[PDB]
Amino acid sequence: MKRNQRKVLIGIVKSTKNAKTATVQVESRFKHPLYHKSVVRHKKYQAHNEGEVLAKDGDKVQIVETRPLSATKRFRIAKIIERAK
Amino acid sequence: ATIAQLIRKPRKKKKVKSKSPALHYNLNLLNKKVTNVYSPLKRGVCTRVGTMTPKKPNSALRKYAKVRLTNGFEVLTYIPGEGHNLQEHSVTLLRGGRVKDLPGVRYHIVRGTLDTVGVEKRRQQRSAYGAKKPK
Amino acid sequence: ITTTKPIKAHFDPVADLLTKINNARKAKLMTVTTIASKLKIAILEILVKEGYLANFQVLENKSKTKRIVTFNLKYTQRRIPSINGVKQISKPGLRIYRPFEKLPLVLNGLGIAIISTSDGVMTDKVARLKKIGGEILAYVW
Amino acid sequence: EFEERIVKLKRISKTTKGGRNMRFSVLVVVGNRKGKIGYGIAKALEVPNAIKKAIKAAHNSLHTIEIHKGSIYHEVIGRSGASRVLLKPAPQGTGIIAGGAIRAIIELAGYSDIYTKNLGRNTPINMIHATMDGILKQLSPRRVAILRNKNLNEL
RNA sequence: CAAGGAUAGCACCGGUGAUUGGAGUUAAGUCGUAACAAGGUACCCCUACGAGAACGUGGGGGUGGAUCACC
RNA sequence: UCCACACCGUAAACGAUAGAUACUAGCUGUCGGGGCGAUCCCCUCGGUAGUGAAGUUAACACAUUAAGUAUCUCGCCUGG
RNA sequence: AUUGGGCGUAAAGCAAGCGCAGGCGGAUUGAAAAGUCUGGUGUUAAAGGCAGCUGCUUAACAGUUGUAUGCAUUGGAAAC
RNA sequence: CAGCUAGUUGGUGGGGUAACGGCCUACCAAGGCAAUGACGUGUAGCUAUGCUGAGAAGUAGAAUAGCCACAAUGGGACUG
Ligand SMILES: [Mg+2]
Ligand SMILES: [Mg+2]
Ligand SMILES: [Mg+2]
Ligand SMILES: [Mg+2]
Ligand SMILES: [Mg+2]
Ligand SMILES: [Mg+2]
Ligand SMILES: [Mg+2]
Ligand SMILES: [Mg+2]
Ligand SMILES: [Mg+2]
Ligand SMILES: [Mg+2]
Ligand SMILES: [Mg+2]
Ligand SMILES: [Mg+2]
Ligand SMILES: [Mg+2]
Ligand SMILES: [Mg+2]
Ligand SMILES: [Mg+2]
Ligand SMILES: [Mg+2]
Ligand SMILES: [Mg+2]
Ligand SMILES: [Mg+2]
Ligand SMILES: [Mg+2]
Ligand SMILES: [Mg+2]
Ligand SMILES: [Mg+2]
Ligand SMILES: [Mg+2]
Ligand SMILES: [Mg+2]
Ligand SMILES: [Mg+2]
Ligand SMILES: [Mg+2]
Ligand SMILES: [Mg+2]
Ligand SMILES: [Mg+2]
Repeated sequence: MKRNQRKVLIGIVKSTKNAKTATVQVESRFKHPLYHKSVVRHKKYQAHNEGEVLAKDGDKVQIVETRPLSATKRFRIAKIIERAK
Repeated sequence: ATIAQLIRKPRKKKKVKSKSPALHYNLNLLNKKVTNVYSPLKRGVCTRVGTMTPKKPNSALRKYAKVRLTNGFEVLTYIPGEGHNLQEHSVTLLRGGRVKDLPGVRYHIVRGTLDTVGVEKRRQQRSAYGAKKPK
Repeated sequence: ITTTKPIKAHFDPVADLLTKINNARKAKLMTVTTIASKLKIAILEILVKEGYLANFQVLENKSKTKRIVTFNLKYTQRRIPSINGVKQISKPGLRIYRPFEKLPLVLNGLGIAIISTSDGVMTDKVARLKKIGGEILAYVW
Repeated sequence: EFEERIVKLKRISKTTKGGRNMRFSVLVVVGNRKGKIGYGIAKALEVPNAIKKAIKAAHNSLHTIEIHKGSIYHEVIGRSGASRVLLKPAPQGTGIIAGGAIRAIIELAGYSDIYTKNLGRNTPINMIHATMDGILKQLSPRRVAILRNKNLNEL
């Protein structure tokens, strides 16, 4: 079949101190509107560790969007590369 | 300076101030608020007429008037003419301007549009002073 | 070839070479040396091809751990150089990227513009012929 | 037919033991409208003698100008003190987009279509110096070919 | 469930206010002469005290100081 | 004014010149290490001074200890 | 003053230092391809702008055809 | 304008909604955002575009067109 593909974001977990969650952080290099130089930004997205993925602190994690599981939670974890910490 | 420095603190442009601030204040008179709406020329009412002395070089007696506009600002306005009918209590119509001799004066009175009479005995540049065509 | 003085170079490879070349031109000096990097080697190769230098020559230490490039400027008989000025565009911090549509023309074609698109450094005219652009290193005229 | 035109007529003066000595200074631009142009500044007690001396100096100091298709070949910036004048080639038809001292210099030199802008001070003598520096620093497209061993401006 | 009403104490902003402080602008006011020359006690900076007022003096710091002078 | 212990945190706190890096004539002193070996003097590597061309500057002047050719980062300026 | 300015004497180098975060950063090899370049596709409403033409006595004006910019996806390039 | 937030953050069962959802409910936990600027204050309908500029862009969001919100002020609901 043909299925529309979701958007993906790769990030590093910053903290995890709740039930079934992992507040991940994603960086980007958007250009400046005027001086035209890359600027590093930081935004802390949230996901849920439903199971089989664990993804404890310091784990480089891939993230795929989803239908909103709750307020401020719209992302879920996926394949994990460079398992550490 | 430096690209990083300007990225952190961008260039702030110097502000611009008007030359006739009192003509751009509107009082609602129901809610009693003053909003900044630009207006070319505004109606006021005079309170005190008289003469002032020009600053350093000039020497004369120039006709001024302390006029309070339709808003709540009282301004010193120069009457541009030879002879006037101002009687310390009248309605005038101020426009922008700036006489160099008198410090503090930054408005002029349009002649011959409202209660203030026009300037007769003038055939040159009369359209500025409000004088009927001799015909 | 044997040397006696220590050889140092700036951290910025394009502007190091540009400063060396400009100072040599202004002081009428002919031969200069610097630390060798592959960007600098390619850029000197294209300068020699375009005819702004006489020769460039790379050398390696006896232990094959250090490499230095020495080049000479092309002066005429009356001793006035072929280089008239150098200006660097893609400085560190602010890197300049221009597509093909905005590839610059230096001094109405008299000078050359060094562009390192995808196949190493490349002159403005050959970049226009190949219809592809990229990083713009320096203006030399 | 070396046409001449007056650019500036200043009234300079010095002070002596009582009174002031006043002399007129003229800045004249002399050009044949074919490639030869010079400038001359002179001071004298009277305008006619000042003009005569200025014309003499301008004719004494003449420079050779090369034109390409009636315009300037490549964009240049002439610097002289605090005055910087930007010259830019123009297509045939725009005419002289210069004003003042630059316009006088360009017309008397013979250029037809030039884009110009005075980016610095507005003192006629320094503007003229910057304009002359910009036009003199120009490179023909045969000297560069000789220097780089190219083929007479071929690709 | 709930607009609204009553009561109550905090939060921010605005107008006005006897009286009072300084400021600017002012052709021909009064008191001195602090600064510009070695400005007649070289000046200036920080600071403390004192005096109608410019300012005076102590402490430290500078030449952005005059003369001086060497064959 | 001096001493001990606590504050104040300003100066014409000046080279009126932020720090780092590479390159660009020369001449005259002086201070330290090193090479030779009476001093003196010669060479090399550095510190601190004077004179001085290219180069820069509105001019004075700076001029290998830059105010020159360029890069990086920080601080600061936008009429009285 | 990104394109496109300056800080010795004109406004502007903090009194000096130790410095986290940020910005920048020696040489060579390999991988991936986040920046960078390029091909295909979808879209960026119409009107407006520019070029051509028609109709109002020509114009103003009306109509008509062409005309970019950015985003996303997919396929390559590997110099920085 | 340096802290703001207690349905605020997260988990379990159920209810409600065209639909997912602290949208709501009962239980269990203390988290969530914030110097890369939360929160507070002031101001403003946003956009295609108008005017200006060589360009980068500055400025107003006339007419008209897309979207949002309102119908004296503040709430609730029927029909569909
Ligand atoms: Mg979950
Ligand atoms: Mg749940
Ligand atoms: Mg006498
Ligand atoms: Mg005195
Ligand atoms: Mg004295
Ligand atoms: Mg007394
Ligand atoms: Mg005393
Ligand atoms: Mg004292
Ligand atoms: Mg005493
Ligand atoms: Mg201070
Ligand atoms: Mg000291
Ligand atoms: Mg000197
Ligand atoms: Mg002011
Ligand atoms: Mg300036
Ligand atoms: Mg100063
Ligand atoms: Mg200092
Ligand atoms: Mg200072
Ligand atoms: Mg350090
Ligand atoms: Mg660090
Ligand atoms: Mg490198
Ligand atoms: Mg459209
Ligand atoms: Mg039309
Ligand atoms: Mg402009
Ligand atoms: Mg509208
Ligand atoms: Mg309207
Ligand atoms: Mg009504
Ligand atoms: Mg129904």
